[PDB]
Amino acid sequence: LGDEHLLGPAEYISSLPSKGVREAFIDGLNVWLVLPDHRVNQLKSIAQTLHNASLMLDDIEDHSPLRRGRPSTHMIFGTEQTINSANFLLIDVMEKVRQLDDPRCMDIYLEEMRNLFIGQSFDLYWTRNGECPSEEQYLDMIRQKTGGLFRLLTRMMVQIAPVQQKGLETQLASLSDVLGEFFQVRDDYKNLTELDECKFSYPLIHALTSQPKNVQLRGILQQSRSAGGLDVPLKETVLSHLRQAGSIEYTEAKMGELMEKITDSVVSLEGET
Amino acid sequence: GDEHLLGPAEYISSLPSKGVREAFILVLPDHRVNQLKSIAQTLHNASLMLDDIEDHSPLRRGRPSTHMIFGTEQTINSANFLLIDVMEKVRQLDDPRCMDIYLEEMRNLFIGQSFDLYWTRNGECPSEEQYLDMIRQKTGGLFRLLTRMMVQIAPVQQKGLETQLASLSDVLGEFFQVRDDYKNLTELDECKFSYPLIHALTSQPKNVQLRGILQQSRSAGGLDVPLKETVLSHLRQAGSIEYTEAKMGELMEKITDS
Amino acid sequence: GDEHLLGPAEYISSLPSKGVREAFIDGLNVWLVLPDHRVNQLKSIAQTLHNASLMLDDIEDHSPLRRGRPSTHMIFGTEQTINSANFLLIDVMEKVRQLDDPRCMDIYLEEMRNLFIGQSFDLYWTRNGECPSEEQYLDMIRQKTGGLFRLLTRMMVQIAPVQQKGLETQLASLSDVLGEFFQVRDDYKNLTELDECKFSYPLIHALTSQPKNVQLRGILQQSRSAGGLDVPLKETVLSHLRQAGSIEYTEAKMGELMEKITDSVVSLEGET
Amino acid sequence: GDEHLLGPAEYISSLPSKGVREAFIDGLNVWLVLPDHRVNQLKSIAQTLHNASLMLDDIEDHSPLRRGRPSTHMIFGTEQTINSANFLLIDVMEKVRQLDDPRCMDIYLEEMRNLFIGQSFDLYWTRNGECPSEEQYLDMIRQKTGGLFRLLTRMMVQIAPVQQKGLETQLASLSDVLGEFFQVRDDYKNLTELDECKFSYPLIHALTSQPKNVQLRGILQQSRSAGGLDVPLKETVLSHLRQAGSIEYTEAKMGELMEKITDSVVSLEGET
Amino acid sequence: LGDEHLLGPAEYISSLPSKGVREAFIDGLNVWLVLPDHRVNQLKSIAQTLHNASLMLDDIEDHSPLRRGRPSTHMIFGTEQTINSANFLLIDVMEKVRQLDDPRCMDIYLEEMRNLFIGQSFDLYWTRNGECPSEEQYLDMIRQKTGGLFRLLTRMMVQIAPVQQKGLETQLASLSDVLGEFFQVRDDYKNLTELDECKFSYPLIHALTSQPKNVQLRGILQQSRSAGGLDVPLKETVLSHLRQAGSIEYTEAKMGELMEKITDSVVSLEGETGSPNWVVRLLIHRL
Amino acid sequence: DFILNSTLSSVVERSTPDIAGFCSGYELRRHHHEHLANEGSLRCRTDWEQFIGPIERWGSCNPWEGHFGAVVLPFCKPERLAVICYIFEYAFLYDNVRTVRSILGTKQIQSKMLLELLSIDAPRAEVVINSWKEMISTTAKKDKTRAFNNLEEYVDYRIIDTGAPFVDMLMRFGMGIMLTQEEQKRIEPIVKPCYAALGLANDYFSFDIEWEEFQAESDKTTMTNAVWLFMQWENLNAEQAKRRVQEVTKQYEQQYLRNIADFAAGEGKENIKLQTYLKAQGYQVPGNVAWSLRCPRYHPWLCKEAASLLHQLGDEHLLGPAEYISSLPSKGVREAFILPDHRVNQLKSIAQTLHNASLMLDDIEDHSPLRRGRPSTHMIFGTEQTINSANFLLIDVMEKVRQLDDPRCMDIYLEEMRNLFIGQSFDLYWTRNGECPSEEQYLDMIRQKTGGLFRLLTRMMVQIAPVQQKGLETQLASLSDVLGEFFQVRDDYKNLTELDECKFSYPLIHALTSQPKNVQLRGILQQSRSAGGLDVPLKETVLSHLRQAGSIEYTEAKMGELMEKI
Repeated sequence: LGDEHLLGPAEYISSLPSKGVREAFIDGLNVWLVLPDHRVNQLKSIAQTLHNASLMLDDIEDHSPLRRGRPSTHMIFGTEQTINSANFLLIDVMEKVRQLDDPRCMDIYLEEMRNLFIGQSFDLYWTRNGECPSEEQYLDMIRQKTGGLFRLLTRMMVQIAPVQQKGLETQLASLSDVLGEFFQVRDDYKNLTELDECKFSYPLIHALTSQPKNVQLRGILQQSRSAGGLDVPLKETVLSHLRQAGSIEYTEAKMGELMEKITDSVVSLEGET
Repeated sequence: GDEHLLGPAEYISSLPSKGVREAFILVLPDHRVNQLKSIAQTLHNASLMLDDIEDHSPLRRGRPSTHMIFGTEQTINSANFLLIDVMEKVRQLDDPRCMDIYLEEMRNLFIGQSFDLYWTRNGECPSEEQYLDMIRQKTGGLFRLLTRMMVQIAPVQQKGLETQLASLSDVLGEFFQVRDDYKNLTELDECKFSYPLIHALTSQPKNVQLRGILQQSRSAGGLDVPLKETVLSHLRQAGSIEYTEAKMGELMEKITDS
Repeated sequence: GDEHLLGPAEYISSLPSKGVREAFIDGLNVWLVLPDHRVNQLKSIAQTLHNASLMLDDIEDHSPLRRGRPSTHMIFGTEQTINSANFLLIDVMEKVRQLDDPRCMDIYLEEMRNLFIGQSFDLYWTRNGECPSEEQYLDMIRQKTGGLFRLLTRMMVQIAPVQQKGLETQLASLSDVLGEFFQVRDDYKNLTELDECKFSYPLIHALTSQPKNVQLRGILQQSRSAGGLDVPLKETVLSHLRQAGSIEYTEAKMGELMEKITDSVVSLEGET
Repeated sequence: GDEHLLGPAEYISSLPSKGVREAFIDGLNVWLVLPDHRVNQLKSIAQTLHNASLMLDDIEDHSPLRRGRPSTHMIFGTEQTINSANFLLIDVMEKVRQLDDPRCMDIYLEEMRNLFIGQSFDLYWTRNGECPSEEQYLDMIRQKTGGLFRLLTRMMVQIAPVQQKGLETQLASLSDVLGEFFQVRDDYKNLTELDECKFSYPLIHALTSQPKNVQLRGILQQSRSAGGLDVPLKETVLSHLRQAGSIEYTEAKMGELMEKITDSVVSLEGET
Repeated sequence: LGDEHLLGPAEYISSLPSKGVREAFIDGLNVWLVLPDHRVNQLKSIAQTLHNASLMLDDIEDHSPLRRGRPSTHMIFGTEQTINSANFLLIDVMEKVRQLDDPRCMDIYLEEMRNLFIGQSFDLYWTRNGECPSEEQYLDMIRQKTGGLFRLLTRMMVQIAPVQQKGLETQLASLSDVLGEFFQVRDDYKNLTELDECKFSYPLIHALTSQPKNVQLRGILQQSRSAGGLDVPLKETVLSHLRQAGSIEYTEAKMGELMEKITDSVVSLEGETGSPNWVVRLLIHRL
Repeated sequence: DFILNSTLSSVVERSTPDIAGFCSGYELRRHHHEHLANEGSLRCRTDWEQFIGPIERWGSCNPWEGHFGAVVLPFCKPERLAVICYIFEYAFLYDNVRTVRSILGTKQIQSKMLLELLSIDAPRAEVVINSWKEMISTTAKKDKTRAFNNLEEYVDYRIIDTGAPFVDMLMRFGMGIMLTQEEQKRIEPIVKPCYAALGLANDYFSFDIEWEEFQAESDKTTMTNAVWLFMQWENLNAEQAKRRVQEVTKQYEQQYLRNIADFAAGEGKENIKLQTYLKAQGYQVPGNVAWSLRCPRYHPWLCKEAASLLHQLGDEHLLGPAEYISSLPSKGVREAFILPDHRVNQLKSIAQTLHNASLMLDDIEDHSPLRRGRPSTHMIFGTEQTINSANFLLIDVMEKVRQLDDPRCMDIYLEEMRNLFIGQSFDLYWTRNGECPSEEQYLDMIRQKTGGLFRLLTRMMVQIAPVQQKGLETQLASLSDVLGEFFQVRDDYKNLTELDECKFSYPLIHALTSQPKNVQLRGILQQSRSAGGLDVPLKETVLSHLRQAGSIEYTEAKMGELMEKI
């Protein structure tokens, strides 16, 4: 009888350093959508809890000993305990969407969570069975796996917005989608420029698509799967193979286009309001 | 694209089962009964999918487990979505009070499971009271959930019988857990404590053989046959196979009382 | 001393055999009528090549047993077995030159090139977990498994006393069909009567007809992850094969290959 | 397609090398005065043999790195690397057969026999943990790493335009002495400035001069069993070797070998 | 078939750097007891043999690959040969005790080695089963394990010493026990401030007792137990958890109390015997 | 932090530069508080009297001029001077010099001085300690018997021997400086000439007392002053011999000043740390000659006048594996091998406990999870606790042996256990390091590892039993050896007809030796060694090879011959 073993993984990950992208996003959306401070704090708590649950889960499914320079939650509590505590945070958040005083807030939650789970399922399937997805297939997974939280927060925040502003929905959903795509392409580029778990990325797909006969890359990508992780000399070989096909420049062009889209969307949004 | 999310859920819902939860399920219309049976089935499937991973069980009902056909990560993802889908099913019941019942009962279930996992991993033997309180929530949580949800969608009249039925559900869950403890040795390997084992380790505070065998079981992944017979002999000598049947008889008497 | 080099080469010879290649050599000798010592030399070449192939294959599949008895790499280690298999090629080079024919060496070279190409494709498909198509699979097993029969028959036509030369393409076709038949036979036997992630003819149809069977694809990946499958999972695979018409599609291939073999044999009775 | 068969070969060719074989051929050329085209053919043969030898040695030594770059079997797997080495041996056939000499093949076969014998003895000594005698070790290095030099030497003298009557025994002796010196040099360089428990001249001298050094044998058995030596145990082995005086014995052997190298070179220069 | 493969592990551990604490202890007690140099050398040799056997046995049951910065015995001679050598070392010591020319020296040996094994048994039991002992139980265990050699040597010297000095049994035994406690608490402090095998310690017992709800520390200890070793990030977390509860200063308080007791015992013995030792006062200065 | 404070020193007003014909280029600075030097001096004499014995020769104390510390060290901190003058007195009274009392008192004064140094400044004291080791080591063990031939080689020895590094290293303590090894290896030859001056300076005024030495007593025939060396090359009378020494001392002395001047012109411009050192050392040369001109220690006869001015829990984890192995079913044959009834029962208990400990240890070095169909001891209690209990079982057997009252029962037990451990060590070496023993070597090992217990019991019972039988010792010992051999061969035979840890058996040795070229058997044995054990077909292959070698009949011939001897 107690909660000392349930809210231990939840509290450990909540005491770690963080960036605050998910909360600055709410703060930035609060400009066009005037909201009471209580509702903004509630949404911030919901976003933080969901992000913590996601971080807890995608560490066991990535065999990552460390997290922001400190050991992972499952490495201090256990895999089963971490899973049990992460499955409970979904129920806990379910009690907070009910405190937003709107029946429609649950439909948005139950739809966007389904979308996030579909995206993560596709990611997990491509990770387990080493099938390289196409560029279009990859870009729709991360529009749900990563941009799911942004859309979820946006749609519960134009709903509690005082009357008037409900038509300004599609543009913010597109903005959230572009943000989710950009925050994953940027992470892939950062991870490569500055693998071990054999996770496909936007630069790594172009190399495997443009060069159908690259037998070295397709073998170094399988040694990682078999052994469990690449050593530094093989990582340098992967980077050298990617620097030949021009995948990095392709990633930079994609990031530039994404940023142009973000600027255009923001400009239009201030143009209306 | 929903083939890699609903897969494990379909696979585990196709294996042969007992249907005790469905057997358990007040003048209710048939449609509501089917809805509650679907909720119970999906919750049981999610519980089994999760429990198989935390016990490294390669087989279930003789057939292969879900995490040996799809992996552990996909099974975990499917279990979380199964919780979401049970949540969706509860919404269609058209009763605002099923909300709090479902959330509180799930919270109790998760607390019980967390306590069980902590006891299993850290090798700390709980007392009889702590063990009998864990299984009243981990195993009796589903029956309590179904009973409380069934009472609310029943036409008036049956409103003062919630307490009696909840007590009955708790005793029934306790009986099922103690029964599955009994019919696991007289018919551990996954470092799981039980009522006979707790009795043996409490009545014998200086028995080093049993504790050493348990420690060997911990850092080996399980016991082989001869050590299992040694454990059985120790329990039979300490009189824990017989102390268990007294609990089984007493629990049945309370069931008759309630 | 030739004691650690010839060692693994004699253990694989001492083991009981099937003698299919020797019977095949005896089979094409009625048509080509060769002297006895040349036939013995050719049978020795076939035995050496088959033994080398078996020694190499047993290592590349982690097979602790062969014909009930232990494999060569469990009595002499992996490195010595590789060395002996490497030297058996050297020995076959000396054996071929005694046949007194410049063209025999070229034939031997081209056939071994084809065999190595086929084996390389098999290894690539096995390691990377990539499912070949039916056409690609039939092309691979035609070169890897029909390579020895093709080599033997092409050397037999050259060695055989002058005159008969037009019956070369017919015999090569017969050898290729027979090799494909043998491989499909072994595949069907293994499935009906995959622990090292080997793609089979029944399995390719199963994965091609159903582009959405996630259970079979997950069991195949579990095989790779654990380096083998346990018995209930093999039963699950067999059940999945017996529900997509993959065992009944193999028998049709078997019958067509038998009809082709019979037609090829018949056509060789009117050209005598 | 040959994209999976020639992969490891081209990968190991891409890696940087030294060019000892090419320089040795160029050095013999001034005495033999071969035409350019035959010289390039011999360099191709030597390079292919060396690449195949390194490809096999990396597998049979569990070496994850080569020249600070990933090994071939870490990019293509063990089985594909073995198959590529086999095809590399099969490929050198056609380059010897394009040298336009029937006698050039018997030499190839015989020196390959000697090379495989030497490698088999090395593998036997490594696997079973048996310490060979000084003469036994010196003979095995004379055939193993003195095999390519001797093979190239005999082929060059056979191709060489006329003369070359007495220049067969002297050149062969130069070849074995050079191979022996190279093996001793590599042992010394690796030792002073193993992981796979490989025997060497300093180590054999230490185990022979001290019939009762239990610590050295225990550390060697720990290396054999565990799988490798950490830095402190390597330092302990080095301290034992310096105490026993094996390093100076090895250096004296190097000086003695270089004396005969210089004598052979001055003698050959004088005769012509 | 003569020698070797038996004394080899015993000789390798003898050819190793050592501070020589027990030898200095014997030389400092000899001023109070006054023994011939021959018997002092015999006792010193007995001490080295017993200490070396203890080190050879304890390096096996810690999975320790190195000792003093050099490879251990079981990484050079194997576990079984090291066990055989350590077992023979007890029979070898029992030949030296018989050469001390006293029937009463065997009883002391056979009754002190029993206490040593009793303490080591509890140490091993706590280590294997991951059960935290109490502070009383941990201080009693180290008074029979690390204070066993000192007490054995002390009771042996006061039996061969020329008559008169027999009444000081109690004081020289209390000194041995407090010294044995101090040498283990100091080592325990040094390891933390300056748990790969998941061994309990005074700071760790204090942390696990004072905070009965710190689920993080117990989780990391169980992780160390399961994985057979803590990485550096986890050891930093353990060290941080031991500073949030004040275990480090509790260890200093215990050390100060122990040193006060040692100083008081030495001063009492000095007023009971005569001129100052100057030899126990110096090895006290080098803590 | 390197200021040469002159306020704690007091220069002596000279008139003639020659200090009695020496040091015609230096002054002399006297220390101010020259009563800690006296205080420290007599404090050392008091402790030497109390612990070691009586003093006859004077140390370092001049009433008229002053203590050696004052004259030679002018630049020491006032509170670190008493300690220094204690080490200075210790050196003199010890180098020239019941048994237990003195040897125990010399380890007592040495630790008082050590404590004083290590309780004033720890890091500067450690460098003093190592310097003392060099001076002591270079005296006793460095071939005193060997003589000298020339001046240069004698000068090199009479540097580290006499004072110089010691006195210099003590000065830094009074100053507070420290030196890095790299720069220590730099000033090595710039201070070398200075040491020469101090050493030869002593020689001038130590020659008179040096008369009553080897040339006063023929028992010693060697000598070590430069004056006596000048007796060997030029053989001049002491007057002119010393006159040679007067000016050469200047050469070694004046040269040291020459590099001092040379140093300043060059790097000397910015060397604030080191130029302080050089100035201080230059005072030690005038200080030595000044003190060693009137000192009582070098002119004894002034005794009285010199002195006069001065005054005016429980066993539940230990006996846990020991009772489990004593509860498994047994087929005990050692009990049958075994007088008064109680003595017999004591012997049975000893044999049982020894066999139980042997089994406990053997099951660990075989990695066998099973024993007699029941789980092994280390699978219920672990390896560590089983090893700990099998180590105290020997002590328990020991207490049993003494109760079997006989002084001779101890020696038999110890020697028998020594033989048992030797046999087991050979077994373990052969098992691990893949080495095939010979037949004789194997047969000798099984005679000690397996026949050891029978020999132990027999030799105890021939001692305990009432007189009567006399010659029944060799017969029974031989019978026990044959019995142990027979039991081992039986166990080897039964393990095959009705390996997994690479254990050499009697048939296997014959198989490997009779056929020196069989590679299959050796390869399978190496596979067992590497992988960990043998699978079933591999075991059938090994048994087949043994049958073709005919090594099973060779084993049965040994059983019949052994049984015949019994």
